Amino acid sequence: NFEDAIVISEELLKRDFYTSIHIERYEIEARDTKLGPERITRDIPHLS
Amino acid sequence: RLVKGYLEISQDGYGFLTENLHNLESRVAIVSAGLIKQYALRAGDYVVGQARPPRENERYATLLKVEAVNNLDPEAAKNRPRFDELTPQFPDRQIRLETTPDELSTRVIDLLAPIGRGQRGLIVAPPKAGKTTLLKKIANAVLKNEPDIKVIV
Ligand SMILES: Nc1ncnc2c1ncn2[C@@H]1O[C@H](COP(=O)(O)OP(=O)(O)O)[C@@H](O)[C@H]1O
Ligand SMILES: [Mg+2]
Repeated sequence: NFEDAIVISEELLKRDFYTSIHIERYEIEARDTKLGPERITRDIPHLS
Repeated sequence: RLVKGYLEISQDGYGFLTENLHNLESRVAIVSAGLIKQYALRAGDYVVGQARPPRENERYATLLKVEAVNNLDPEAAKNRPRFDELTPQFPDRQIRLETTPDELSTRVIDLLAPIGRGQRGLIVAPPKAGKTTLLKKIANAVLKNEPDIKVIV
């Protein structure tokens, strides 16, 4: 507790006492490039 | 649990065991690149081995152990001359032909083109010239004259 630092005992983590669910919303797309449409596929050609 | 098939090595160093349909099947057995490396297996190799049901998150049964490769024990796989390295020669073992339902055809073929082992032969005919029926006769005749020869059609 230096300037406005807060010191917490462990119990509030042992108890389900401060938590929330964070939701992440990713997104992608396939395009049809004049070089060739970008297939959404499972293939990683090279190695693994 | 036992499985069998023909080895098809993927680009990633692992392979699958296939059935007669010669394609990807749901029942193909995974073969790790490891087993391939120890047993020096190669594409088209016939592998028989005890397998297990695939684990959770596994889609294909896995070959726990290799028992026989090409109907023989795996050891010979490590030490054998590669097929590409085999010395080619002329067909030195004639295969004489006969099929009971048409011995005319087989005997004429023998009088026209005797067949040996290692033969690179061809029958040339327009459409509807018996080429298919002739091939049928040859299949039947080989399955009577040379049962020892693995007859693949
Ligand atoms: N040795 C034979 N005896 C009787 N019929 C034959 C014989 N060879 C060919 N044929 C007839 O010719 C047709 C074409 O023969 P096939 O070789 O099977 O087809 P294709 O030569 O067009 O591939 C068949 O319908 C068959 O009845
Ligand atoms: Mg035909």
